[PDB]
Amino acid sequence: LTFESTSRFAEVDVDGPLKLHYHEAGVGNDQTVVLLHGGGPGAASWTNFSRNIAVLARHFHVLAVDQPGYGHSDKRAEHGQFNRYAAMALKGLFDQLGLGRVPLVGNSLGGGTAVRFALDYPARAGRLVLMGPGGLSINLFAPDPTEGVKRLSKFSVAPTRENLEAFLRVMVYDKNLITPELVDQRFALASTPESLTATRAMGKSFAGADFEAGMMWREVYRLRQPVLLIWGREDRVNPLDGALVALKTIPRAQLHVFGQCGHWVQVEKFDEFNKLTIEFLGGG
Amino acid sequence: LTFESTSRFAEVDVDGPLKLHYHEAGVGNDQTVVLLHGGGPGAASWTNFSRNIAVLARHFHVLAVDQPGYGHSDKRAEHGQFNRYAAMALKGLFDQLGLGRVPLVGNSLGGGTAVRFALDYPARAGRLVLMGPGGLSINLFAPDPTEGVKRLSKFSVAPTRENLEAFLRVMVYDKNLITPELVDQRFALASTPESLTATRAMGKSFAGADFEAGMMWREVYRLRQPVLLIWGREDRVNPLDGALVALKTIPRAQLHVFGQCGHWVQVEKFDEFNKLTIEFLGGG
Amino acid sequence: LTFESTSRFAEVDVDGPLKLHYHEAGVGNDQTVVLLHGGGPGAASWTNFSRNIAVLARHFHVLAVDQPGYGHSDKRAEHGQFNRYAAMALKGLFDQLGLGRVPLVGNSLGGGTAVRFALDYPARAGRLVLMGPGGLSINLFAPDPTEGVKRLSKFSVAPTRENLEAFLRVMVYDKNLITPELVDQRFALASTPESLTATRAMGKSFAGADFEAGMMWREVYRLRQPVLLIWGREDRVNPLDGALVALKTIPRAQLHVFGQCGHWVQVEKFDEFNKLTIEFLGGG
Amino acid sequence: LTFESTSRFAEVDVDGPLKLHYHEAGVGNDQTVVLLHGGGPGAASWTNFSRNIAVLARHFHVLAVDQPGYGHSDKRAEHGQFNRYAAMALKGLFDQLGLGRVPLVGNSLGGGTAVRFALDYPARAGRLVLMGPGGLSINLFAPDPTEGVKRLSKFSVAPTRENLEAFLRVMVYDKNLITPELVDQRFALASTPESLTATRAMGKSFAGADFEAGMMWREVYRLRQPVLLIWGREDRVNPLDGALVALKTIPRAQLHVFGQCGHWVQVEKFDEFNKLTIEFLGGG
Ligand SMILES: *P(=O)(O)OCCCCCCCCCCC
Ligand SMILES: *P(=O)(O)OCCCCCCCCCCC
Ligand SMILES: *P(=O)(O)OCCCCCCCCCCC
Ligand SMILES: *P(=O)(O)OCCCCCCCCCCC
Repeated sequence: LTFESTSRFAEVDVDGPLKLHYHEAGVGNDQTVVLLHGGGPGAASWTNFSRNIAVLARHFHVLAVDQPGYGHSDKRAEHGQFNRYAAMALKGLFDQLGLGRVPLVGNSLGGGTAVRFALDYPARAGRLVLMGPGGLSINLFAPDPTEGVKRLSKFSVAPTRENLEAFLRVMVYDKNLITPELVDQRFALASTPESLTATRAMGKSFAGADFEAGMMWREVYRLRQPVLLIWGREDRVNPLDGALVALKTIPRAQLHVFGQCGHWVQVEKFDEFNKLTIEFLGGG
Repeated sequence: LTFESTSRFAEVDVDGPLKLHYHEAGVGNDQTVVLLHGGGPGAASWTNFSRNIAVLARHFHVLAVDQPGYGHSDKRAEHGQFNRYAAMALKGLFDQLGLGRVPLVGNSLGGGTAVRFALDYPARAGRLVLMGPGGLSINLFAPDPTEGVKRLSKFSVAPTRENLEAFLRVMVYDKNLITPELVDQRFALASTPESLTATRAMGKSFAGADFEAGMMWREVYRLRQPVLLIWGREDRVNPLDGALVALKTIPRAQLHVFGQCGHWVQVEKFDEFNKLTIEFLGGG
Repeated sequence: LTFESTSRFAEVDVDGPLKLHYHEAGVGNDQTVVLLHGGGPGAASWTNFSRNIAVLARHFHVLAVDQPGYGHSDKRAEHGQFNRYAAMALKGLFDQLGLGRVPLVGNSLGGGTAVRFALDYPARAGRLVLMGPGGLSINLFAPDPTEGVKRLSKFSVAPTRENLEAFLRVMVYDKNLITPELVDQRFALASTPESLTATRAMGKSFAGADFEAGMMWREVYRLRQPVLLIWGREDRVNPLDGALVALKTIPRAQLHVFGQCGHWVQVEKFDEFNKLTIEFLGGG
Repeated sequence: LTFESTSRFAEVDVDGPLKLHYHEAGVGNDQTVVLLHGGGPGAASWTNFSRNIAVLARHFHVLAVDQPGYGHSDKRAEHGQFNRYAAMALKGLFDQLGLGRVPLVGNSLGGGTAVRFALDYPARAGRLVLMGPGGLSINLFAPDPTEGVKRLSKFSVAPTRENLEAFLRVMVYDKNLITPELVDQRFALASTPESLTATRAMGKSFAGADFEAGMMWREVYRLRQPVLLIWGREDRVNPLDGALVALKTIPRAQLHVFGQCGHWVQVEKFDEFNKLTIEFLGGG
């Protein structure tokens, strides 16, 4: 499996044409699963889920979707609340591809999008696996913005290699995962005019008047499916105290916390994450 | 596998002769694992771990040990802090059977004993799996004693079938697991003079001057092994807020919480519990 | 100041004529404050606030309102979601008395009423003082229903003096406050057909299509006033973990917790409560 | 009251002669209270408590002590665990001044010193008021080191005005409190060779064989006096989740949390802090 071999495009309608890029693997496996990546600058499906797609594609039909504003998906200069925007894009893709009810796997911003989709289109979402998720997290103890969010904002204002490296170092427990090569690759993607347009567009929308759609901790008592919350104990972006309202209020919730793990569970605990996900989604 | 086929006795020395009863299965599997049951009146290894021993014995050499005061182990009228007493008994058994470093699985009181053993004899304890554990739990929000502990104390003072049924109903999320047959079986065992002697002996020791040995939330930062904390979200004996100091301070901690699950994780989520335990202890 | 000297009646329109009983004191004082009592069987304004009304009336114009279903207020057999019902009645009284913007003090169910009032009629509510409040509390760790709520439910089904004393004992840290005289007085009021009809109607009103109106932890991020949350560390009805969403999300929140204090802060810590309330509402 | 009019020196024996600087006020008043300042670079008694000493001196005989390594107290290059070192110095002063049992007020590192003093010399410590305290805090959710501690460590390695201003900005909610004048004054004191030597020595003293002396959350269950914990909801050095073990385990604990308040409660909420402290210590 390569970036190129798995690369697919679809055109959907969200207030006009929207090109989505995604990766497909494990075609012919009985169970489809959709993967939604995190929202750090330069993030995309293939790099976010590199330690996971090959393994999950042994069990499932994997669709790893670049969210709008990321990777090779369209990078519009303006949009509404990001998770509802991305959920509308995903609904478009579900309809185009003829998907019925599909489990979703989402880290951080992608977890927010998975939840918004599961709330707005409840018949179309199956089991959820949510890693350090945004949206349904509310940091009952951590002052907002967190150290992690502050470093993301600093990059947005001053998009330098130094500021991107700083934000990446608070994503992980083992800072040796942040190699000069990773920093170089992410900075090249994050600093394009189009990517900076998408990060400028993103800025407005979470602070805009559409904000209530983002406060999904208010809504997840409505989720009827099993939901597996996965957290790194050392997550400095969406810290562990953000799990508590979702764990309490989602009837069929589970939580798994990994010690010695930051915000990139799917990378830092890739084997344990892969095994939890395979078992939770039914072994495929 | 039956109670009778797996039944074993050993005599160890803890301030004199002490007969321990245990169950053995999976002899010849490379990895030995020790199971330590919860401390509810009438509790013992076989009934506590009935949905687990057969499954774990496919992968591991299982030793399910009746703690002192329970099942067919000696029921002395007096002892020190219960977890250190039970840990000294287990050290005696480890030495008699020639065990080296062995993983421990413990629910509630048995989790306390596993931790006390791992702290006092660190070279002899491997990975720990601790379900709604006592000792290393400290209920940061729940007023003590909890609803669960109060019902246990009420039974001790007034050892009636009605008071035992009341305590068993706050052990589980699905109160239909508390059948008239379970109540009858547990009451027959719990109400013997010898069992009431052991429950009278137990009363003193947690309230005695030896109490600090029980406050294992103060000590678990010393544990060097991986530790899997497992909780029922609806545990009314040792509630979920009791997990937080251990999760923070044990370097290689993990936590798994099951929604729609009380204090008997190994019964109410037996399949998920079995799978977590098998994977965590290395697949055997 | 006596029950009789302070006693007042109003008739307001709440889906038809509704008689409200209240106590008025400190008529000389410029700053009006409304007091809303707890919802335990046989509760009313004068008894709930017996250690507070005289002290507060030195500083403030006190209006202590018997909520619908309690004391000498109307006890309808049918009504909607209780806190919205009680808030509508209070709104009717505000309009009749020509009140503008007024601070509210409420314990438990009265705290829920104060919050519902402050959300539904935001310009009419000033500073809030809320003691072990319902509605904006969500018990992130404690399994629901709590020991306290279960004992209230048991009394509703089996309204005996024994079941009332059992509920009253889990409302305080110092059980000696639950005198035979207090139990006899509360039970004589609680056991009337009119009072029991109200108690059951209040219970049923929390479950139905509009249960969202009770989930005020979703809404209090919108409160613009200073809010003083006051909790007893040992509250077994609305435990301390219920404070966290409100403390995090109300911009001008404060929290005071008293150790060695249960669910009746205004009784158990009356002097500390009186001083906190006088200072917080501006000394009068 | 001026810095100069209140200024006092003592020489105590702490593994050799130790000069202590302190401020004395309210010499007429019967109730003595000791104030212990925070440990940020360039901190001292008079500046830490500039909004408190005059108000408290109306009620109490105030002793505001420059802790070793700060202000005009000796700045040794070598010492043991800092809070035990500072507590031993305070004990020396207690004995010299003929003090019996005296209440202590301490923020952050000073709070840690107050607790270590109250544990090591239990008969000498009265009521405690502890604001965002170190030592008895354990951050159950926040990854350590916190944003605040990391900025202090960065200043220690690179003692620039820019790194001091960055640390000071995460100590308050209202960043306008960090005036150019305050930064210039704190940096001129912090940057001296004597002060930097002390700052580094204090940092190193928390890591070594006796690190247990810093883990005071293990020990405060033994405190018999009333303890008022005071926190800013937005404390980014010692965050609010650090309050929970102390609140649970100190029998006569109270907690006050201020919304829209960081790590300098005594400055940011000076009037509310002064009133809480005067009432809690018995009005004087
Ligand atoms: P995950 O890592 O996707 O979540 C990171 C935080 C997402 C929310 C960001 C809010 C501030 C955005 C600033 C835009 C430059
Ligand atoms: P697990 O279910 O084993 O833990 C139950 C509580 C254990 C501690 C009991 C303390 C009170 C004992 C009363 C003796 C009658
Ligand atoms: P405060 O002590 O007023 O709050 C107690 C709980 C009030 C709501 C109870 C609803 C469920 C139980 C009702 C039984 C009729
Ligand atoms: P308060 O603001 O006094 O507490 C701040 C932290 C004090 C302890 C810091 C230890 C680690 C960093 C030291 C750097 C030299």
